[PDB]
Amino acid sequence: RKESYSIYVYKVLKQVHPDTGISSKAMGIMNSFVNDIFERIASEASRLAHYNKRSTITSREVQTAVRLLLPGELAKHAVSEGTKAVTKYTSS
Amino acid sequence: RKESYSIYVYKVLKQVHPDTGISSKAMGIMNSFVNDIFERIASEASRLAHYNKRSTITSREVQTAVRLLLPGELAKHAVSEGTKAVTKYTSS
Amino acid sequence: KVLRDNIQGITKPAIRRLARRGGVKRISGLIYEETRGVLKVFLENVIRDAVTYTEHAKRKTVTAMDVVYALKRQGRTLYGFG
Amino acid sequence: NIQGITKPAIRRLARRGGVKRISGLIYEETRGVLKVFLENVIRDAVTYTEHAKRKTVTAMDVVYALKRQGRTLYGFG
Amino acid sequence: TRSSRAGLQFPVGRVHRLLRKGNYSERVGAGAPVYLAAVLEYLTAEILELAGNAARDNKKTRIIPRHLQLAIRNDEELNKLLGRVTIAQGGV
Amino acid sequence: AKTRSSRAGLQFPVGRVHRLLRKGNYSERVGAGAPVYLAAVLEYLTAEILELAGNAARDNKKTRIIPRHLQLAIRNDEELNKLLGRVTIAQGG
Amino acid sequence: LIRKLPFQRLVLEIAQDFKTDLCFQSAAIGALQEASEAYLVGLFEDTNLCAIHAKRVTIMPKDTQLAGYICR
Amino acid sequence: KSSELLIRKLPFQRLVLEIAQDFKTDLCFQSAAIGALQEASEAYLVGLFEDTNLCAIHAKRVTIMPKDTQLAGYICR
DNA sequence: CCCGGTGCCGAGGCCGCTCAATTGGTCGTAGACAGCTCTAGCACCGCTTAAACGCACGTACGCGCTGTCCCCCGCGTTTTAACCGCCAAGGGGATTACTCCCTAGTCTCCAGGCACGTGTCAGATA
DNA sequence: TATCTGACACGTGCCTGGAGACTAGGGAGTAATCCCCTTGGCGGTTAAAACGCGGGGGACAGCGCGTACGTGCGTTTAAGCGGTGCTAGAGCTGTCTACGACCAATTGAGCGGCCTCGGCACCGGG
Repeated sequence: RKESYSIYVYKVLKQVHPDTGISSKAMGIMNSFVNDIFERIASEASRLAHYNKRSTITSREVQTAVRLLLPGELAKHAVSEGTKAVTKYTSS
Repeated sequence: RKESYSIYVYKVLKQVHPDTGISSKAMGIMNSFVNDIFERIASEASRLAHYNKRSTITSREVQTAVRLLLPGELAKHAVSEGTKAVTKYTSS
Repeated sequence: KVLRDNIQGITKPAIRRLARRGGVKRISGLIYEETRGVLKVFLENVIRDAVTYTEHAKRKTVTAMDVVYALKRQGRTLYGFG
Repeated sequence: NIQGITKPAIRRLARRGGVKRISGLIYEETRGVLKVFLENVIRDAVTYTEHAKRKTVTAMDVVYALKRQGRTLYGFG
Repeated sequence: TRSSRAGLQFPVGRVHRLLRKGNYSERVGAGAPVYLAAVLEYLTAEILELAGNAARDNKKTRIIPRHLQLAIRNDEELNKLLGRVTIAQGGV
Repeated sequence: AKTRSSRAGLQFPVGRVHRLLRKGNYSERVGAGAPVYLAAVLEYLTAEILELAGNAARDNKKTRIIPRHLQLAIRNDEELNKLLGRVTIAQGG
Repeated sequence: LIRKLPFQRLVLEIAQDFKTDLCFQSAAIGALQEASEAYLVGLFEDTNLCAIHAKRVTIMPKDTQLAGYICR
Repeated sequence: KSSELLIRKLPFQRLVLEIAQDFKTDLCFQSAAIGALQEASEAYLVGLFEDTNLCAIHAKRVTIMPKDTQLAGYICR
């Protein structure tokens, strides 16, 4: 029993490229990339929450962490995608 | 009321140099340095406890954080000073 | 109001003094524009990060702590504004 | 010891770097800098290993050491 | 699940569990795991899209670490994010 | 002794450091001797840098330690400089 | 080493392009000024080293480009 | 154009193990640990050689000499 | 410098078990919001003067040009040790179960450190 | 030579946060088992390292020129400083309410074992 993002990465890959496989070493690299990015965004949002004396990590801390950690167009599209997902989730 | 490390830094100064002062800008610099070192050691100890699946921060995580963050003789003396203080605390 | 062309307010003697402190003896005439551009890029990045911090805090004033955090995120820790 | 990092290996590392011509005094410098880099990384990894009270240095110890020096490495954990 | 409610392919339950057990804040909102999962999915999809495109430009039907580093280094935003990152089997 | 800072014979507060390690989101559990160890380490570092700064200020026939003396004490030392190699000492010259 | 009013004016000019509405505490301006001074002084140290490596004494923009490229 | 490893596996393992015996005498290394160390060392050396070539080109030369490696190490720090 | 024949081991999919995630509900407390007061950032004025600018001039030196030579790359031949495959041995990592003592939590108490106010040592003023 | 003038530096009030004392509950320590992964040693082949020679390409020095940099000096601009003045706006505080933690029951997503075939390295004729 070990947690990993392999199945979700495979679903994303077979979405964008239904006919393209992926090597196991590429899965390991992508699994490290996902863990790294999650940890960086989470830590930056934790600092954002602490600096304002807040105790809760809301969606606004994660949005600010994304806006600080990723370059311009990447940050713009990531913010749009995250807002879309949050709106679709809370609209149900 | 806003806390700081002014009193304790001044007391340490009065031990090391009994008859010298410290300007307020240098006092702010020393306070910032203390905060920075505290944050560095605390973050390293937290990651050390997270890696080993541990829930608590013992003196062994703090000692390892000191051992990693500080250069050779500085780390050697910091470890000795921490060990002495812990022994004096537990002995009473 | 709006502001214009203040990067040219970093005169030739100021850049020269910064160089003298750095240890430069002779300064080509094309150095000044290069240093003005470099300083502009650096300040643009730092002010962007500080403005983001201020905007999250729901304020209108960039404080010294916001600039200190912006510098720290860049890896340029500053002492003396706690 | 360090002399197992032969001259052809340093030439192959330099040519993958793009170096066209190599002086004869480069190889000793390269061996020295490799020794220093390995010294720092291995010391951090050994500290990490001994904190866990283990006796084998794992790939994750080296990954954490590198990330402490700022040399984040993907593909081992 | 909450992924389907948000319409994602990355887990929101696991991301919530990780934001909670990761000692990032005293409490975590219900919109933070969703936003972070959306951002992680978008970045993974971007990397996978570019790597598969690089593999197509190399007449290969598998994403391997060389394709990942071609996708990363040949993108200025995407390489500014991962400049301090080396990749096993990635090459130059 | 009533004060934990005196029971360990230090000058930095062990209670404040314990509270900071409890409210800083580092772990869900903090040991008893961890604040003592951390306070002792911080006190040693502060004492060392203050000693060097005062020695520098006495080498210039000055009485007070200003930021310039702190910068001199940091940069003129190898290990201390290696600890603060990316730190800008304001008004430190 | 840099006059305070021109630096503050430059900071406000740069900041107007991110939010139109801002004002800056004087301590924020001081922190920015000291950070910029230190950054430029370090840049000039690395530029001088590159120039001496060339065998020149005069620093040229190529020296600054190398000092910024290698430093990453 | 290639993506393989440039130093030999056994000399590098011997060098890493010999360095480690100074820091703690009794350790085992995992096979993945040596792989991670070798990958990081190769990447570091390749980057250093790229900066060295840039320094050499700046100095109006074509060959790289040690003074290029000290300059690159000093700037990168 | 392309092409069909052989070929092989990891990638993708299948199946069953399990524990982590979802569902409904209550408790509690963090923060969103409205109000208010005191600060400090920003705009404008008059005056002083220190820094910045504009030209002139010598000259320090950066760039090119040629010459000298040395030592690095190509290449060929010899040596050696890296690597794949096997085998034998063990030791230390990973897991499981039993206990205990160490820390969160609570309550009462009290002292110490933070503010405000005033005294005081280098230094120039009437 | 009286005096007066700020940044250090010390004297009170107090309130709030740290300490003394005790529980209760689980994180962690430790004995015991299993086996996976490390270590070491050996043999073949053959690819790579090592040595050795020749030249020409590039490094290094000297020279010559003309260009652009430092210095000086008089002028011009605007920063710095005092003073006023205001008003956005950060911070404190008082409520109350909605949102997150916890816990009980249930189940289905995901992970491990396993199995078959396709994507990619080889080749020797096309």
